[PDB]
Amino acid sequence: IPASEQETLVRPKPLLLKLLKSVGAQKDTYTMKEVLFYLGQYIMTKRLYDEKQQHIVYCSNDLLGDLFGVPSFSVKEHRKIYTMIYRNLVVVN
Ligand SMILES: COc1ncc(-c2nc3c(n2C(C)C)[C@H](c2ccc(Cl)cc2)N(c2cc(Cl)cn(C)c2=O)C3=O)c(OC)n1
Ligand SMILES: [Cl-]
Repeated sequence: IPASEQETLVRPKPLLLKLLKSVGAQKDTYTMKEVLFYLGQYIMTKRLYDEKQQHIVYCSNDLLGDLFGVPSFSVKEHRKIYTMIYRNLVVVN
């Protein structure tokens, strides 16, 4: 994964935008750096990870699960995370 990935400018689809609005200000275009941070903040604040197994996010009982299409995932699975995120946005140039 290149460092340039974080510079990608994106327009969230409605479900992603809904989630983002619960953790950050509503603007039209976000960087991937922004999207990752806000989704990360969402996971941390809502305690969707378990303190006894801190790499795994459980989202079966959360909007995030609908966003990503999985009951759980590992925060270490970066390629997978980017794919899950990408399906919820449009890239802009
Ligand atoms: C409890 O302590 C504890 N500490 C730390 C983490 C944690 N590790 C990581 C993350 N976090 C949180 C901000 C969620 C964060 C992340 C952000 C958004 C999502 Cl959708 C999923 C994970 N991420 C990254 C993934 C990618 Cl693809 C790129 N980049 C740049 C990352 O940084 C990680 O590698 C964590 O996760 C539960 N829990
Ligand atoms: Cl929810």
